[PDB]
Amino acid sequence: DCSPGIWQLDCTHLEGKVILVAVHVASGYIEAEVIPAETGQETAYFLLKLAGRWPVKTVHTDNGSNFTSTTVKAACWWAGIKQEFGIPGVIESMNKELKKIIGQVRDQAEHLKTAVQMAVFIHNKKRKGYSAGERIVDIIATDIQT
Amino acid sequence: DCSPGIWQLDCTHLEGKVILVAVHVASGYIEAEVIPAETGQETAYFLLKLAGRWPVKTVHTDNGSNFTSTTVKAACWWAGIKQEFGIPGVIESMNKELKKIIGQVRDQAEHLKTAVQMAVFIHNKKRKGYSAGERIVDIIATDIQT
Ligand SMILES: Cc1nc2ccccc2c(-c2ccc3c4c(ccnc24)CCO3)c1[C@H](OC(C)(C)C)C(=O)O
Ligand SMILES: Cc1nc2ccccc2c(-c2ccc3c4c(ccnc24)CCO3)c1[C@H](OC(C)(C)C)C(=O)O
Repeated sequence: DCSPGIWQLDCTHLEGKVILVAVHVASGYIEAEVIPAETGQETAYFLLKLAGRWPVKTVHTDNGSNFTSTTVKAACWWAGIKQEFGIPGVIESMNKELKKIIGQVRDQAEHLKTAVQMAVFIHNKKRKGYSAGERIVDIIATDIQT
Repeated sequence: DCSPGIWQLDCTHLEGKVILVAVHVASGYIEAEVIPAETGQETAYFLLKLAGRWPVKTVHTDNGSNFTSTTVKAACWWAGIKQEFGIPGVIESMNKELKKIIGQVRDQAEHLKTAVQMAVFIHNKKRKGYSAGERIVDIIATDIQT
């Protein structure tokens, strides 16, 4: 999607832990956190953080049941977020890409969470020809003036 | 400072917990996390996250001993961050402002960390006449083209 307020949120499992990954659909920019286990409360907390940093309008997921909890609904209500009911998705390979980079760097760090943030850094800085990190700020900045 | 790669990191204490606050000096934009206690490892981890998201060149603090740990030095080395040896600071009132907003919203949430992220959201979205959230993306976007 071209729309700059659209994010996708999904969890992946690795080493008995959970990685919550948010992808800015228009740019391919990622933010991630390692959490103990998938819970509504953790998703809610993550969304509050994301919304305070970026202009989040709509969120999508590959697992709709992710957003059924009261806590998630509360966070979306307060921050003014809707569920995205478009996207009938390059975000699959985006997540597998991340899991690849994590694999490449994993032995360099003790903790998974360290490897994850290393992988997010690599992903967001990598040039394509701008990086995801540059594309997100450009898209959002532009949209402010539009 | 006008320089867009400059951040200030400090911890504040509230309810027996620690709030790590990063301020983008040029814009006044904030990111924050609640941690159990001040440790080098938590500061290091926080820096890795910050660096993966923004083009962080130099970091300053009001407590220099914050950055003596091996873990912090490792994170700064890997992410290519230097200590800022300028700034001989509106960032004091910036932190007290945040603690004020937290006070205003605190009773609305069970957890301190929820109130903190609520306060970060409010701070970053508030118009001055742009918000901190808009100023950071503008400053960074502009600097990409310069
Ligand atoms: C524990 C809880 N339990 C809950 C139980 C039911 C519904 C919401 C929560 C909420 C809640 C969720 C999202 C919000 C809230 C806000 C104010 C108060 N509570 C919440 C504004 C920002 O978004 C919460 C909050 O905790 C988490 C964010 C970790 C889930 C809270 O600290 O009150
Ligand atoms: C536990 C530790 N213990 C340490 C002890 C001494 C020095 C560094 C650490 C480091 C370390 C710190 C920063 C880094 C690292 C990198 C690779 C490997 N280790 C680290 C690249 C990114 O920045 C770390 C890392 O853990 C924290 C980030 C929670 C401190 C790690 O998981 O290896």
